[PDB]
Amino acid sequence: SGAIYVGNYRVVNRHLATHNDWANLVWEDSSRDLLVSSTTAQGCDTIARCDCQTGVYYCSSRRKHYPVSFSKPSLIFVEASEYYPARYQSHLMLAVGHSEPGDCGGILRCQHGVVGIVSTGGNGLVGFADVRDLLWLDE
Ligand SMILES: CSc1ccc(N2CCCC2=O)cc1NC(=O)N1CCC[C@H](C(N)=O)C1
Ligand SMILES: [Zn+2]
Repeated sequence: SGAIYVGNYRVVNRHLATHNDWANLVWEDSSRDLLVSSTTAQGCDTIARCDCQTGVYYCSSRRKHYPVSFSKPSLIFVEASEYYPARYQSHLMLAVGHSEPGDCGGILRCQHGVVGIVSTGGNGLVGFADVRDLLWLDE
């Protein structure tokens, strides 16, 4: 679990969005596993606007933060799950690191701000949905 709170927006994994997220929907994209909903309170987070490929992510299954080197956002094949059929997920960044399904929503940050959230994983892999291209989150 986990979300980004920026301005009057809440960014979550689309597969974990709540009834309230869908009732306050701003934008969603199944191909990215992202959903953004509106909030009444002002958020606590800053979004990075950069090309960093190193950062730190929070891993809830270890209660710890880990440093990572990650690939640039790209189209990556993701096997079928209870949430989605087998498909290519876009704007995904992979890295070597521990993750389990419940880790989705953990934030990845670089020195500039929030880069993205945990969205996929594998045997010693962790994948993050990028949010740096969503310029409208800042306005
Ligand atoms: C952090 S998610 C994760 C982490 C570890 C694993 N494991 C750990 C060992 C074997 C294995 O595959 C499996 C996942 N699940 C996973 O990637 N998905 C399920 C939720 C929806 C995701 C999507 N964006 O399509 C895909
Ligand atoms: Zn950065």
